[PDB]
Amino acid sequence: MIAPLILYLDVPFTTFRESHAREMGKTYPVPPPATVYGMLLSLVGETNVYRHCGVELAIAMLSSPKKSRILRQMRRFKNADFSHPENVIPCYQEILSNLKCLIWVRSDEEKIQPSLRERIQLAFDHPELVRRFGCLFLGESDQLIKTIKLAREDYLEGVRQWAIRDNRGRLTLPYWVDHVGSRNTRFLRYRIEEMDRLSPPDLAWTMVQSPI
Amino acid sequence: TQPKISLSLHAADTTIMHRVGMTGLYMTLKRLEKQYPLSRQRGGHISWFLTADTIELFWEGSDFIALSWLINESFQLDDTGLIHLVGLDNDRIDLRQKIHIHEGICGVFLRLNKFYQAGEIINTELRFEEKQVEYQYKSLTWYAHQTFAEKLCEADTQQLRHDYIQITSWLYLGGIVRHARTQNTTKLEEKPEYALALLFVPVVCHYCLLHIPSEDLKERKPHRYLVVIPEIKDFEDASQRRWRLQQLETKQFHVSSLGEAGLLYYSLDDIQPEVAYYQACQVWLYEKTNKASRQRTLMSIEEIKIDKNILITYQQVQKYFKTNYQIIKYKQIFIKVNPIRSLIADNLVKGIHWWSNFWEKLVIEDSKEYLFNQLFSNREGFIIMAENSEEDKQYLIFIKVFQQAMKGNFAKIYAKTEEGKDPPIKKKVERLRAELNYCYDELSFKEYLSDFLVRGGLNKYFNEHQEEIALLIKKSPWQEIRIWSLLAIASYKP
Amino acid sequence: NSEEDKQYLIFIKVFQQAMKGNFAKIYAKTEEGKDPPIKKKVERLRAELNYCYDELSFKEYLSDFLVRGGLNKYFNEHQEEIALLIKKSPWQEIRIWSLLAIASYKPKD
Amino acid sequence: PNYYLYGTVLTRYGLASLNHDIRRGNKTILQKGYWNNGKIHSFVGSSAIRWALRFYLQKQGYLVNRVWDEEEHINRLTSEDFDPEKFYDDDIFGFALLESAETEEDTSSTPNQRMGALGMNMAVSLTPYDGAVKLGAKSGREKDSTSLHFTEYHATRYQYYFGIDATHLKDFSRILPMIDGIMNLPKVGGSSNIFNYPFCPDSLVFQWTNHFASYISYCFEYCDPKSKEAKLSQEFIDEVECGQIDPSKLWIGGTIVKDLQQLDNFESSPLNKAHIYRNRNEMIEALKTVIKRDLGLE
Amino acid sequence: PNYYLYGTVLTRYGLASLNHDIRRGNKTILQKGYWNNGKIHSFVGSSAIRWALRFYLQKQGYLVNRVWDEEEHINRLTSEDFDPEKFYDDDIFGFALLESSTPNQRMGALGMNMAVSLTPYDGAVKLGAKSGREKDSTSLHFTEYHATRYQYYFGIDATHLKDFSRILPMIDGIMNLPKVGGSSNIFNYPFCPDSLVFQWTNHFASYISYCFEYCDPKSKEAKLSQEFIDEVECGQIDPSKLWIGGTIVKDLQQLDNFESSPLNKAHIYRNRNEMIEALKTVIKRDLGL
Repeated sequence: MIAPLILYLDVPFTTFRESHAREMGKTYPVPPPATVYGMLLSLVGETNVYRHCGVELAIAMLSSPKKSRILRQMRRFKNADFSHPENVIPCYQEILSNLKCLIWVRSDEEKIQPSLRERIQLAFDHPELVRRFGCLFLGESDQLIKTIKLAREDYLEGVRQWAIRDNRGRLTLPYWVDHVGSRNTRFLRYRIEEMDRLSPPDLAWTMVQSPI
Repeated sequence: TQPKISLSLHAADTTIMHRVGMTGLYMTLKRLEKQYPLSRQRGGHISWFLTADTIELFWEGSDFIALSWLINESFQLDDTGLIHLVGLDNDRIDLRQKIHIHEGICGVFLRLNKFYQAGEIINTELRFEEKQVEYQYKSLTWYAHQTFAEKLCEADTQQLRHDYIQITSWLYLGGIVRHARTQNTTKLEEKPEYALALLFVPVVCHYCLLHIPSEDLKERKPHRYLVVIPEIKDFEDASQRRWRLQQLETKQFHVSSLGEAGLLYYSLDDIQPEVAYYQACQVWLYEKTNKASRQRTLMSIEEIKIDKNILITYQQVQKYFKTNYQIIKYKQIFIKVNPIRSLIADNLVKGIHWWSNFWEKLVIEDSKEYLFNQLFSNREGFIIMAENSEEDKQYLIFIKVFQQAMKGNFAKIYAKTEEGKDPPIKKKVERLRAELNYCYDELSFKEYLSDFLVRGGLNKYFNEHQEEIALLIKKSPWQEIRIWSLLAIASYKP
Repeated sequence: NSEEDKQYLIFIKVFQQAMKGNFAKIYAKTEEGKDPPIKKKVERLRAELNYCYDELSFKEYLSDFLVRGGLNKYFNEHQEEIALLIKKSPWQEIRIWSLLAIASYKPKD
Repeated sequence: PNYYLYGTVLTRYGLASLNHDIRRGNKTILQKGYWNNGKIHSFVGSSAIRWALRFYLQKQGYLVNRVWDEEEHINRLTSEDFDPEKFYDDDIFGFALLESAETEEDTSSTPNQRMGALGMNMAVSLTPYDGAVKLGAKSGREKDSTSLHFTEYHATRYQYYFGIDATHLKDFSRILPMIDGIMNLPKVGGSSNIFNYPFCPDSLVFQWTNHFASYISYCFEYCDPKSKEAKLSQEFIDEVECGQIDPSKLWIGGTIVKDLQQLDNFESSPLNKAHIYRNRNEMIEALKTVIKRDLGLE
Repeated sequence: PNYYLYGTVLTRYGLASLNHDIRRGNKTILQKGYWNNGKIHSFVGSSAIRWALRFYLQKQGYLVNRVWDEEEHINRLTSEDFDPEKFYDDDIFGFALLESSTPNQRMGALGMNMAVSLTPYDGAVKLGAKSGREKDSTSLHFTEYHATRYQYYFGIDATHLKDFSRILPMIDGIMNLPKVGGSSNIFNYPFCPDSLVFQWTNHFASYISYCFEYCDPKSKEAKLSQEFIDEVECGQIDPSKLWIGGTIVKDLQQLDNFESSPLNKAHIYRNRNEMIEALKTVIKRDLGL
């Protein structure tokens, strides 16, 4: 079977807000599979979210990022008048600094050709043939990606912090996100086990599927 | 038969709040089973099967009747109007701690009058040290936890809903509707069983009061609330931990550091040498944005992971450092917290040295030697912490050198000043602290410290450790040396 | 230990030996009485070191004191290193090192 | 063919108290967080720089939907229905409507939203933050409260990273005013009364390329706190030498040009074939000529 | 158009104690912190210079909302409602009414930065003691002083002014600054400018902030920084918008190849009054006064 694609990520700042963290901007320690899937769709310029259902992603943390809080005068739709003072609320947002990680992309379970792995490989092969809009980012639109590149299993040849699907794990990362409410959001429990093991273990793979 | 509601810690779709809610439901079910041994006594013949990590509920007839019975028995109100959670052993807990828990729940979960109907302001005067202090709390007549059973079941068929239930911030902390103009749609939705778990959440979580040291305790009473939400490893373990935490005095729940609060949740835990101890919890800070704020707002969430060493160090700190003072004025119990304990607990939580931020938090931010005077009261705790330090004995050698130098410097003037003219240790120590505060960079501080060491006369400790202490002074940052000089002043034995 | 640390320790030992020589000279000159003072000598040395106000005066005093010390075997073994350290380093740091050597001094039993 | 303009810009050295955090007693806390090597650096939010660019566009004609009322210190909307084809503000910075939050698709038909063509990371201090505060006692014998305040400041340089998808712009010619605003940035929100900190760049590494990725986000760093030399990062030079980041697509200007030229072997280094101008105006003119040629703005 | 007046102004050499912070015990500590290349410099707050400008406006007879009583040492407001249209101080420095029709705040045309000592702080202190053998707890004390020149950076948004003609009194006050809050009884430090680098341009960018440097770490030399000179040479700073006046003019004129440098064609005046007159003529022509 074709070897899974490997991407090296380096984002100076990230915000993977929690699904239930609406009063305060609490962030996940590791990018959720849904956020990575959306980033890959943006990278290949695919607006439809159901197009690449079935792709499996594995995330390996190259280092533990530090969590910091920043104040922000975030806006909201509370009053009909745009200039009303009620539309601006001060709230904290937790960010992660100097995030480096390796992303494994495996597209065996996709039923629509070309697969996401092939699309990413073709986009990296001929960047001038990619038809997309906006700037690539991970998390919030202002959090641009510093380095995204094709890498091998030993890009830093160091020790890797894998995200393992453990039913007793701490983190509850979503692989599908409902941006309106929380009905269609689907969750999975993960843990961060320290293990170089260059290649992802079997439990480190998460398949992105529709909530149906 | 087939359980109508099944809850497990192993479910992949649960978060920390969901697991805390299942733990609270487990505790409430244990207490109810003790209260109602026979299932026929319970309304709707509701029965449960509780395991280490699973909860299953069986009942007969209409779901609404059984759920209403369970919820009404779980959340109650006594004659005085306080929140009566049968999950907690309310006989064992005293009136003051019950009032504390009720106020914490009303200020954190029931922030909004839309979810509680308030009664009269009940005033009670309980005597304490031959003084009757009047506690004044807002009694309640109803809260949404009591009647959420209607929201759990369908209006017409009176059966458990088969769809998601839209919840609000009173159920899930932080589950705010960001855009008020989209109140119908942009609302967090949960399954009915997880809604029941979120209903039972408040039983397990514990509430601590945060004291800001910049403002004087007398000049303003505390209002910031800290919610300690533990990470559940087992229903029995967390239940035992909460029922053990029921032992703590109300004055211990006032902290100045989240670390303290967090560690305080696990302070009573027994450490087993053969078992690898590991616990985690989250501390949520609720604070009014402005003075005229109607309700508290979630400001920060801090995750605390504690191991065996951290728990042992915090237990030693609690045992040896001064406890919280209970200053009692007119109809008000002002609980004076220990800043040293809070700072050490925060430093332990952050994984840094226990003396990391002693200077700018003890001398710089001290108004009238209020924090400075507590150093000589916590001298014994300082000595214990230095002696039982996990590493860095070279700086303890430096402590000995500086204490010898201080002895020499003080003895010079004390020999110069005759009886009656001899000033107390307080004035000389204050002058030394001011001179240490004078230093602004490495050169000035090292010059002053070296001159002080020379003026201290012969220093045997320096002589025995010439190379080590010399290298330590030359290489170490001057701020760390100043902090260690401060805590050597604190632990100075005349 | 880095080379800077080694030179710093050698300078401390040099200053301690110089103080040994000066105090032996005082002992020989002041044999009369119950015992020549020792604490007073240290106070005198501290006062004279603190008297220095600029680089030239302090280095003149330091060289004078070092020579008055005597043989100073640690200076015998390290001409170039210690000489360059004295010539180059700021006089305030050298005063700090000298006072540290004063504090860490053991009188001969 | 997509065309992106990425750029890392370094600001001049000066005393800054720009963004600030929630106050604590008399202290107005500068907002800060962890960065390289775990040290704490003072931050400037991305929304601050976006607001500065918005105000620059408003200040020089350039019809904008989101007009900032200077008298009332409030933001006003000229048209409730955002029109990116007419307003520079909506075209560049994007917008979000009420219906955008209660639906999953981007249409509801007029567009429900627009991702801004410009995205900028938050500005961070090139030097780790050390606790520095200022006294604020107000004149007068009547010493009541609201006096003796403390303001945290930071005397370093700030660097931030931005990226614009020029193709995503409704009007391709709108990128030139945005570049002019980036160089002629009026003021990033802060205590300009007490700490006037000009945010005009003094060192740039721009990249006009069709690649979706640019590994030049934060190329300025010297660390060694309480200093302002601000050398180019070693990893950026290493990545330039490796083969990625085509030097012909790089545009370097400012005071860093002198340091780059003073380096040995620079005449044979792969960094030499990059567009390097000491004068920022000359480099910007050449880059805008290239941009107009590539985008067909001529 | 949108015109801004940016300027870096250097003060004379003298002994200064204008920036005492919270005192530590006996000795009065002057405000200081880290600066260029890691050495500690003494800072004079920009609020001091703003207060000095306000006092200049009050003394010169201009209509000022906040009147300062010299005999009472208190501040009084002529009108409780701030009116930037009528009062010079409200128009220039802005206001912010924070208490439970007219706007409640103003951004203020004048923007100033903190004054920084050109020379790093050595650590000089001065002992003071009350005369008399009857000595008590308040008998002797220490005060920190600094022998240096202070430089500060300011910026004016001329278009932001409610009345455009009010910029000229601000320039006059900058060149005729009254006492800047300090210890005038024992450390009388005149804050009048002795070296200016002004920029009157319609572009928002300024490259003249803190453009003065020292030749020796402990000396009264005050040479122009090499970065500013290089930015003039490369053409970043338009010489026609540069205004250099004061004692730095002599050092600039003694520079080699000065007649061929682009710095030559800048407005350079040894006399600061002539430079101010020319700059004010240019400003009046540009603003249509």
